[PDB]
Amino acid sequence: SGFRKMAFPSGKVEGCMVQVTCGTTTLNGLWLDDVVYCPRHVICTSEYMLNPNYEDLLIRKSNHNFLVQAGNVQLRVIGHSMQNCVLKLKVDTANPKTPKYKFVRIQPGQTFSVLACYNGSPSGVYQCAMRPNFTIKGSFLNGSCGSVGFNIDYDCVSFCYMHHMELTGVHAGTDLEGNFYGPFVDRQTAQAAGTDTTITVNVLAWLYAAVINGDRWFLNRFTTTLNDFNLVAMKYNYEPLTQDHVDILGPLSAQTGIAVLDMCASLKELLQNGMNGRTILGSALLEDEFTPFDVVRQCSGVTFQ
Amino acid sequence: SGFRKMAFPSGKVEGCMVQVTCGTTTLNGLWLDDVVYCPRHVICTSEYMLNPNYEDLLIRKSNHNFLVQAGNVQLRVIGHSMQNCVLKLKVDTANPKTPKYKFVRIQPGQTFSVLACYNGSPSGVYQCAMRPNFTIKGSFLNGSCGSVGFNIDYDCVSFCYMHHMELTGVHAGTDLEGNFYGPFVDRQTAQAAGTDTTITVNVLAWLYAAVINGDRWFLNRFTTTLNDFNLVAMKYNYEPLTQDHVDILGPLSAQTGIAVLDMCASLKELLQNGMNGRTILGSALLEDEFTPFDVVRQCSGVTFQ
Repeated sequence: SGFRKMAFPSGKVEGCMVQVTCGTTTLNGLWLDDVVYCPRHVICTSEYMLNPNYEDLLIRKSNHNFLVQAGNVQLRVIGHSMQNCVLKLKVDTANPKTPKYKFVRIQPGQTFSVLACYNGSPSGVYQCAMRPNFTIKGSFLNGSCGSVGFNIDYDCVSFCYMHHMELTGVHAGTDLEGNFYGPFVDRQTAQAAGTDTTITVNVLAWLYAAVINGDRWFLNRFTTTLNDFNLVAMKYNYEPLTQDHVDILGPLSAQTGIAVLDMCASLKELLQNGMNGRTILGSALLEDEFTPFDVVRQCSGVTFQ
Repeated sequence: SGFRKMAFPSGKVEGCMVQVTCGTTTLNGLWLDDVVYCPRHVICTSEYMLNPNYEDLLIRKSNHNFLVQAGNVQLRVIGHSMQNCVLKLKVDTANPKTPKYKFVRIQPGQTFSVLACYNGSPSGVYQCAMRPNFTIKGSFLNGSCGSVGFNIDYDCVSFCYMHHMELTGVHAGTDLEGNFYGPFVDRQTAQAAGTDTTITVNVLAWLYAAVINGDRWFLNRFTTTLNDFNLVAMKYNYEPLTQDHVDILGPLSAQTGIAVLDMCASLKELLQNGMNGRTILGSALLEDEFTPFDVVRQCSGVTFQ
């Protein structure tokens, strides 16, 4: 019993973090086999943080301009190239701690773990969601660039995020092929995050977790239709609900015996009348950063190795 | 910028988790050098979950009654003994992944990371606090017994908690010398958790984190004394505040320029008037599971290796 914001165990990723220095800039890189991946803006200098030409900046570098260190060992850079917004540094030694991995691009509403790092050294792990506006509400200080986000699926690490920049309180980055999430660029412009919305299917999954854990006070006997619900949801800046979402919630409906559309009726009331000073799973707000799979994993107990 | 419930990287601990089976009972153990530590109730059977005599149960066992597996490798048990509520299983192979470690007993209000495990396999990591009533509000399903709680101090893992039982929604366990936190026993009796209170010094540390991150709406120009504050705090089930707590908050007072007693005045108002539908660091409740050190670590950026 109980319900926590739970991150994936980070051991497999900790062994891939290295420090990358170019000039006076130091940040983090990801070392898989004989390639180190890091944000390309490690080659930028003040004058260039405004309007950089990365192809120009890269052609003026050579392999020995890149100091890469895995702890105390130094890695020899034997080749470099750029793929979109990441730099791929070829090194002379393959990481012997390379896990089984793949590179995946996630969708808004999906969650992952972030291993926050400074100077190549792991500092903390936490769980977050990709927001509908393609930012994450992370926790990052200067020097955290190159920290990665990941999920663990069986024995396999799915890398889905590399941190690049902070934009007025929230955080933006790329997948591991170097393509940004959202309409952001790795330079100084007037870019801001767009309007965020609440991830409705995640709120419903969390209300199911609450029932599983004994919080039942918000239930009622009413029911509703997808279209009546989506009418009220749009008013409160909630993502609309599809039939696909209903099916995804199937397992949780089965385990609690409460139909999805029954639960939607409870959500509709919570949105119109409020919490009334009561809490749900220790929160006074409706929580939207747990997916249906997160709830199943924590309320049924899947492991990895 | 940003503020998250951040756990320690778990890699160093993942390499010490093993599976321990005795009879039909399987749970988790901690393998450091050539000793496996696990809850002693792994030797109990139904008839004994009520009123067990553990010395009797242990004398009727031999080394080959204990199946210990580190992944796929099996470990040979060459000796066993009991220290308070833990079992120490001597095995024929020293764990080569044994980190630098020590065994510490924590105080209520202190936080640590939990590596939740099933069948010896790590499943998730999360941060929690030891409550003033000596329970933790964890997330554990059947089979999680033997999962450990820890902090990382420099290069050194401080083990502080081993999970033993669930008591009506909350969780109870021992230090690694086998002594329970709180007045609990590892048998079936009528034991319940006592009344919990809110950890005041932690709430103040969190309000400082909020200011550091730009949430200032709750501040005011008033001030107060320790005794006036503690008078109102007792009314709301808050732990009283000592001069020691004030000193601990020193660094955060220095960084924000807001005196502790100034901040206490803001807390006093929040307790008497409420949140008024506004949030602090994304919460509509006063959060008490971040220590002053947690805030410094996240808002200044200490790493480990």
